[PDB]
Amino acid sequence: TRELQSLAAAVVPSAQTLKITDFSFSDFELSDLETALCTIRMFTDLNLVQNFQMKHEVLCRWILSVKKNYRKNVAYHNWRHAFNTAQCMFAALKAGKIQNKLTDLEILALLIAALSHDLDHPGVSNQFLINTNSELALMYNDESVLEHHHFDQCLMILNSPGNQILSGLSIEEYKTTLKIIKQAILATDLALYIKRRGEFFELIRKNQFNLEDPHEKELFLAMLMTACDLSAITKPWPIQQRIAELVATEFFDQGDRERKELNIEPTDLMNREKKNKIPSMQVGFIDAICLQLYEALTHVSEDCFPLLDGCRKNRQKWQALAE
Ligand SMILES: COc1ncc(-n2nc(C)c3cc(C(=O)NS(C)(=O)=O)ccc32)cc1Cl
Ligand SMILES: [Zn+2]
Ligand SMILES: [Zn+2]
Repeated sequence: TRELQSLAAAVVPSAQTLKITDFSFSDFELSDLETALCTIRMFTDLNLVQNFQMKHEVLCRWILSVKKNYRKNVAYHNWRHAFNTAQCMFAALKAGKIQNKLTDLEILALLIAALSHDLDHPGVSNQFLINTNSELALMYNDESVLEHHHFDQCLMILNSPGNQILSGLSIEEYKTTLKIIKQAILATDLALYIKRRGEFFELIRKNQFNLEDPHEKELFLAMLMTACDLSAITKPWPIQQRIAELVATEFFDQGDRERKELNIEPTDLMNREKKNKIPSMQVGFIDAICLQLYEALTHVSEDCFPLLDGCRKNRQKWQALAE
């Protein structure tokens, strides 16, 4: 309470005013309340609120519950990263012109998934959970451990009294939507991105890519989730640099845990003593993970180009530091 009364009583500013259609968006200057207002605006301007009969108070409560169930002191995987992922999703749908390629249920599921995809993230990786004998890893057979947990949390909030933003869906629409949400959240496991992207890139290369094919549509949604999840890498340099510091802080904190709990020397990525490797690793990551993805997305919709453009600009800046 208190936070809900403040949020529910507010007039929600326009998308124009909130700057949320911009791929270059920064959350840094916004209060928590302002991010929640932006989130309501995203639901509203994607025609989800009236379409699916969402009650204002219920949507507000759900947003606040999602926000609360991030761990505030985890450096990167906290509410601001989920919010930014959702904002990139909104921008890709609007400015990037992806909206008209998708169904209403797909849009509904994508926005929910974007906001929910790292719920209760502990600030350590899947491999760390496996290595420290996490019950979650045992439960989920070492496969996309965190992402199954994020999905479980997503479900828990969606079912929580007063938070049921999907309660207005018909039985069939609800079934369809939950399935898309599950696949969307699981897709944010970078291991699954690496596993499946080859198929996506090949379909595009061979002029075989067809969004009307249900399997290819699912594949595309998975790739779009990754593109949004990684979108800090596309931001104007000062924004990207600030977020890269958070990513490093989280990784180095894991490395500290690995030294203590596993008695191992962390890999460079997670080793604060070797923070000098950051620029070269950023370049390597952009090349190995990011560029092909943003290239593929731009092929699907040319209006997604600014994501690719921003990624290329950051590559240049990191490479200048590395060399
Ligand atoms: C500023 O935005 C970002 N900055 C860094 C990452 N990020 N995420 C992961 C996982 C990751 C792994 C590497 C790496 O080098 N991995 S490696 C070859 O195994 O050493 C490097 C950067 C990474 C993601 C974003 Cl969105
Ligand atoms: Zn994740
Ligand atoms: Zn994420």
